[PDB]
Amino acid sequence: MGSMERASLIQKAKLAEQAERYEDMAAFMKGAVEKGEELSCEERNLLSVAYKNVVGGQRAAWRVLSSIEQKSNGPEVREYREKVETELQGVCDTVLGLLDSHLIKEAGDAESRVFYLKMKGDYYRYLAEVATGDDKKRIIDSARSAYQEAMDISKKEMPPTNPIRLGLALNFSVFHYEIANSPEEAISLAKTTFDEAMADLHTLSEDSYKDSTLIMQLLRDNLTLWT
Amino acid sequence: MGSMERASLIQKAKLAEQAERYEDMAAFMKGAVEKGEELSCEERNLLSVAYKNVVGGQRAAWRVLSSIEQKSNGPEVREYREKVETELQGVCDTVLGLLDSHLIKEAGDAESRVFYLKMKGDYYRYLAEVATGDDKKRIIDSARSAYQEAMDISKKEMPPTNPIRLGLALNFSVFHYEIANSPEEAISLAKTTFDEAMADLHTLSEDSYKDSTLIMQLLRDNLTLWT
Amino acid sequence: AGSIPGR
Amino acid sequence: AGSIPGR
Ligand SMILES: *Cc1ccc(S(=O)(=O)N(C)C2CCCCC2)cc1
Ligand SMILES: *Cc1ccc(S(=O)(=O)N(C)C2CCCCC2)cc1
Ligand SMILES: [Ca+2]
Ligand SMILES: [Ca+2]
Ligand SMILES: [Cl-]
Ligand SMILES: [Cl-]
Repeated sequence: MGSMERASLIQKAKLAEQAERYEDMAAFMKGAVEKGEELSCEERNLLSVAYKNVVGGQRAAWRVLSSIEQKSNGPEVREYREKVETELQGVCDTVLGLLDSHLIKEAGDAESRVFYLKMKGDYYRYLAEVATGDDKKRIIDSARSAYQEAMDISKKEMPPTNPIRLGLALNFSVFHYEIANSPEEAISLAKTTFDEAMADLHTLSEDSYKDSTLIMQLLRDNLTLWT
Repeated sequence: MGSMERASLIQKAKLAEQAERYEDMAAFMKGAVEKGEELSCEERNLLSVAYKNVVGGQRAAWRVLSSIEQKSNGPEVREYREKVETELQGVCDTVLGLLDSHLIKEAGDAESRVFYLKMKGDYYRYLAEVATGDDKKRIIDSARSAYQEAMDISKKEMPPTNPIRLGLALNFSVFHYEIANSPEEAISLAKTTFDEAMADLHTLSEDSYKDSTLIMQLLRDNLTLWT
Repeated sequence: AGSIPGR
Repeated sequence: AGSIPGR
């Protein structure tokens, strides 16, 4: 997207979101990142929404194909599952490449740095969901390490109701439950996060209260499923 | 898809449908058509489902972008609408190319020939929805001509309850209403089609009755909207 | 106005 | 188990 203006790529990403053209949206936002400037809060959300929708569709398809493959156990189901898996891995590698070149290293404020480290944990987590080889353990540790650095910053620099801090804790708790086989750690993290946010709600405006309580309900929904 | 077996392409198209990967499904079915053999009834449905979903998503996005463009009347909205429009036209041209090389000319039974001519009318109709240039009238006439040939065959060779005959009449009625600015012709065609099917329902099994009455309800739904 | 669906 | 949605 080298010939298109940064502002035009951002505008087109917003149009692509409206049109539910998430592959286009991700391509526009990749082009915007590659301009080399840091991203504002809104632009970070556009980048995250685009890739989360692209990889979300790939993960759903991979799960359908993996289920058919497991029930069947010709080569066609495995071949097609492998094709989808390779495409999914390619998108995760693309996102991780953008974070490494050079979003994370230029992110100095807590809000941006936590945001990008949470993304890094998420995309390693999606790689871990399909991993089966010699590097599976290292993929899981890469997710854990990114989430943990984000957690350490968020606990020092953000209030317990901050929506990024809450969403990071939610996704790290899912990592513990679904990837790391640590359901007790998942439950403890979700409970402590919820309780500390509850005790801080009194400080918030009506609008911030709505933002924080929405994510708290997601933590509670998982705790209801897990306990 | 030249190196993949015909039967493997068909199997993968079915898997892609299950996974809601319609672009893949269309690519597999294009490969199957290009093997050069005629398509069975099931295979014709796979081809039609794949492309109808691909172009259906493109049309929905084109409509969103066209609405934003009309309300705005920089270059970005027009540029992006044009990009989506060109992709849509390319898919329609691909389908029309498959019908012309060589599905229609090898289709001798009424069921296959009507099916493909209805597809030809549909994809010209989708081209007409976005057309604005010197060929718009010719695009509309191409849709009309394909639908009309399909109609002539269907009235001679199929019973009035046949689901392909009913779906052809439904889509030709939509052509009349939405493309040709002939709402009275649309209403007359939908009403006559519905009434003639009603009078033939007594000949059908329970399963055929369910198939025919489903499409009759679609005709009635349009008549309710139009009258 | 509705046209035919695929399935 | 649900992770965060985009919007
Ligand atoms: C990981 C994460 C958490 C929270 C946000 S957000 O900016 O507060 N936002 C988009 C919310 C996301 C969940 C649903 C409501 C809004 C962004 C990213
Ligand atoms: C154009 C057309 C009409 C009907 C058929 S079908 O084979 O009878 N079938 C898939 C129906 C399509 C509408 C919803 C119920 C089934 C195929 C193509
Ligand atoms: Ca510039
Ligand atoms: Ca062969
Ligand atoms: Cl910085
Ligand atoms: Cl033939």
